Amino acid sequence: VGFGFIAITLLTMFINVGLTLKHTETIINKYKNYKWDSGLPTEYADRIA
Amino acid sequence: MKQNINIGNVVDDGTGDYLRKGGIKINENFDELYYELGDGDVPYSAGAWKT
Repeated sequence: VGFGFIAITLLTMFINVGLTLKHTETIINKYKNYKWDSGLPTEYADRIA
Repeated sequence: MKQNINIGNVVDDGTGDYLRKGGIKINENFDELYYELGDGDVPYSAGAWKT
């Protein structure tokens, strides 16, 4: 008693961004690069258009 | 400007150009060597000039 007081109000917000973020899945690939600079020799043929 | 097409060194080695870049390094090569002398599809033994 005997005192007033003055009141300012505030607010905060608590939010998860990251839980949604993840890495889904990772994949890779196997390739045969045609550079020239080769002989055939092993095997033959095989895949034929 | 001849658009010379490399392959690396010895056969079977890692280094070489490409099959893919084989083309258009080779094809544009045709054109230019052609295009001055040829003008179009066909070469001119008599030569070709450009207006």
